[PDB]
Amino acid sequence: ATLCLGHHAVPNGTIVKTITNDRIEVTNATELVQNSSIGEICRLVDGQTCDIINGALGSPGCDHLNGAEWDVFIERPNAVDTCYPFDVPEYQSLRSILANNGKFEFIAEEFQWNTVKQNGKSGACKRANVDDFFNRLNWLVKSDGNAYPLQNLTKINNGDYARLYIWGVHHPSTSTEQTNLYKNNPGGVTVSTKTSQTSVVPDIGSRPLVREQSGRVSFYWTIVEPGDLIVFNTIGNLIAPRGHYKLNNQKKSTILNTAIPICKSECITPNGSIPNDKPFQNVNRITYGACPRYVKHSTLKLATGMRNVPE
Amino acid sequence: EVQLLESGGGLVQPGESLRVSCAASGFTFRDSALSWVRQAPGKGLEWVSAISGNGGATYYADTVKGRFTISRDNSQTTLYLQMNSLRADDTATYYCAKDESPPIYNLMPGYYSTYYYMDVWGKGTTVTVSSSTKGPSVFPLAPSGTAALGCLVKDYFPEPVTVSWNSGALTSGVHTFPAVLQSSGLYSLSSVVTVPSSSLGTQTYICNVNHKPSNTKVDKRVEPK
Amino acid sequence: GIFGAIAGFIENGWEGMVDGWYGFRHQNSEGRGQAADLKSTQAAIDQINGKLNRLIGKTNEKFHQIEKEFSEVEGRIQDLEKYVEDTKIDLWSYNAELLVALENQHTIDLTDSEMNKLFEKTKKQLRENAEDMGNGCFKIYHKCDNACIGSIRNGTYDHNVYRDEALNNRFQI
Amino acid sequence: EIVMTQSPVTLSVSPGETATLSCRASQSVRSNLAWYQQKPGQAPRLLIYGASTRATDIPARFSGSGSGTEFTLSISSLQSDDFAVYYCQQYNHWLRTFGQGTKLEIRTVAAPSVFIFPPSDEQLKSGTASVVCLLNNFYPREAKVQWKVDNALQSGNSQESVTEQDSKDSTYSLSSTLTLSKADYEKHKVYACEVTHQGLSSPVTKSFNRGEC
Repeated sequence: ATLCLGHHAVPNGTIVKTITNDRIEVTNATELVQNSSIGEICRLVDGQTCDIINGALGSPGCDHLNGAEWDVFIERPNAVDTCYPFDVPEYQSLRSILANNGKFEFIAEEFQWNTVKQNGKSGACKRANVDDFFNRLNWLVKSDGNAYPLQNLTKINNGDYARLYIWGVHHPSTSTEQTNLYKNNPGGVTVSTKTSQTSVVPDIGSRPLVREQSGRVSFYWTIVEPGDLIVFNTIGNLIAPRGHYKLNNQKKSTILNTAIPICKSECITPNGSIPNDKPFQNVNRITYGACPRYVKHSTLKLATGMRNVPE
Repeated sequence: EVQLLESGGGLVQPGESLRVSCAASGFTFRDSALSWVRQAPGKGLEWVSAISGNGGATYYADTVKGRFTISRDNSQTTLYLQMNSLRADDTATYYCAKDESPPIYNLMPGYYSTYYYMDVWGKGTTVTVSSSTKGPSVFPLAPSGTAALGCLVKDYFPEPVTVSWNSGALTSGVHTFPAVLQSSGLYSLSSVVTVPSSSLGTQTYICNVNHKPSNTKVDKRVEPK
Repeated sequence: GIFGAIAGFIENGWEGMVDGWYGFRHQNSEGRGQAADLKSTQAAIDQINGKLNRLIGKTNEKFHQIEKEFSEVEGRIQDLEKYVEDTKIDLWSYNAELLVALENQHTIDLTDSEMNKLFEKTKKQLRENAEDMGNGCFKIYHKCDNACIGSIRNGTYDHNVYRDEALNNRFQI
Repeated sequence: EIVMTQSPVTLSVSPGETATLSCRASQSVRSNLAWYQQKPGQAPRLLIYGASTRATDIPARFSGSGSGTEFTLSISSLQSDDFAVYYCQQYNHWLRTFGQGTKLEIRTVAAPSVFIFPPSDEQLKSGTASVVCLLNNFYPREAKVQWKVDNALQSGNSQESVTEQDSKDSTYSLSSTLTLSKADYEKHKVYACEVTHQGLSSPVTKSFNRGEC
């Protein structure tokens, strides 16, 4: 009799690399490099028409962001301004701090402003056809008695968390607008803690017309640690805070600017979430979560069967 | 539908053998693995063994490493487990459980993927290993706006017993407690009901106790005394 | 492979064997047959699954890191951030390349090894009752019906039963 | 050969709140880890496998996480029917092991209503006397019963058991049985059950005098 020993083979073999050979066919292999994303980021908070900065200021249309908490803030390219024209001298730094902090927890505070009128509004910032303003900000103007006395107010921090105060300075278009709004000319703001300060002198002049306004507001911020305190000092043009945002001690979040629409996935890339079954990935060097490691190869086949020897 | 049914079991003297069947019905083509898991009332789960393809398992827990042996009959689609040299601690509710693995493993469809999680569990068969069956004595817990009365069902073996009231016409307010095991090795349980005090005198309360293992059946009228 | 069975003294694989990775083909008085060997098949599969278990579904969590794309020229610090990331990627790309080349060489060698073990085990079973024809086939020097072939495949073959018949056939003129 | 320890043995969580469970495991384990929801009188049901991947058509409130050694299981929105026991298994050592088990509870503190039952004359004729103390419909589960016979604390001659949490009112009940010989029972007069429970400002005693009613 005859007894033959043997092994299987397949018609559809796969080429793999080994130590001694660039191209050897095995019966089966599996891919070790993840090369695709489904194009969506599967805790996300969609800013929709509000970028993270008007979100923080509380512009019209941003109320849906109140109380929001996120791992990744999704900021949209088609976001638009809906309020009084503004700029932020260190724009990208403020945007970083808000995004990294990862929540909009606002704590209202009562500021005992003196003599001056509060809650100034504007046609550039309409809410349901009524003149309005940033709902986190408080536009101070002169009294009906044409008075704007020096403001001198203090907020002490003996909570157990650092406070973020966002405040601004208004730049009128003309001397008339300056006096009509704040009496005094020039205005001036100084905001300070024990160890830091910011001082701003308004700059009067014509800027391009935006929503019917030639003036601008420049926004600033102050962080107040526990055991520190903040002092607001003004003879005009202050856009006052209505309180502060809470800062997490540990800041672990970030922001992603994309038009891609919003599932469950542990690994996030700017291209979208990717499966993490594979040890490596070729999608993006930027990742968040339990992710395969980024490599330069587009493919890496691991043999999962014997050498394929047909005939 | 992927349900399986466990048949067999019962009372056996320590040192004897007993095999339990598991009719694997439904979606299972029976090229996938199957497992046995036992649990004694009063204890948690414990994996017993597993089977794969043909004779690839050979997978037994250290408690039964030299006693239990796992058979598979794909022609009749039934999983077996020959439990030889049974000891006292082998008394448990043996569950037959499906086995699933991540699709990345299990290269050849028949053989064993060394990473399984059980998804579809069975009804379970209770196996008691001890030395005799005994029916209960039933004693009244007599009531003495709301009154409580009941029946004590004492000194029976094995579990379970069933208790109803007034042939199942009385449900509201009934609590039948888990049995406790006495030092004699017999069980005792109570069943109680709360009723209006005003009903004692007009209304008869009878507890109906059934202990199928000894085919014993007792109705006990519970009267105020 | 380093053992010289697969793509070696075994001329080619069997496409018609779809119930196992290794197996037996026989020819006797009752016909020609094929049967898979489950133990050697499972031994190879278990080792490959062991490799997969080390590589599949074990990624590591990273959260806040450094920036890796830049919109403005900054010089020194940005040069450093870019260089750090480029260094890291090249070192991981190396690790990945070597891992696959090494595992694959080993997978091809372990599968060749399992084939060789099965052949060697079978050879010892047959004792003086058969001769190796050099192509993975044994010439069995006695009548061996289906049950006899089956006994060889399942390790119950008793060589003493056939030894006299076999020796007379082997050693003659 | 690879022990699994769940923590704690039992937890009390109000319905709606998130209940986080623990599954600490000696030696590394990541690839395979399965959670189960074994309701009383039923077979276990698969919830999560691997570590975080939940089973098919199970609610999204069941969340899974963990790596290597420490593993957690959080139930987002809790329901009254989640009073089951939860377990966790592991790979591999060619020998899968299960966890010890974590009992999950679901109300306002409620003192037990306490009843004491003398032995029946029928039982006494058979030579034994069971005195039963019932603690009905209380919450939380922790309760203590002490038996006194002519004011002497009994030890070693009682057994008790406690019902599962009642679906209808989220309470527990407890039955304790003091067992005496007939001869002993007839030698003493006052039989008392003393109950301690959070809902009672002072322990409550129910008693009877043998041969009086």
